[PDB]
Amino acid sequence: GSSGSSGSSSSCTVTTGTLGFGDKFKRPIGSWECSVCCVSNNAEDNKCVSCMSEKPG
Ligand SMILES: [Zn+2]
Repeated sequence: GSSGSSGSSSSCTVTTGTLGFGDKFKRPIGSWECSVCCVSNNAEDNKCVSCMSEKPG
């Protein structure tokens, strides 16, 4: 137990140490899985449809 804040607030993120891709994400070869919304997109489509974000790469 540690004190020093307003109201007990449990966190999930690792303090004093941030990581990336904590888990795996099933994505197709051709198409590309968005990151902001993580919605299916069209390889040819240089943008998203759910968030309309520019395709990475
Ligand atoms: Zn998107």
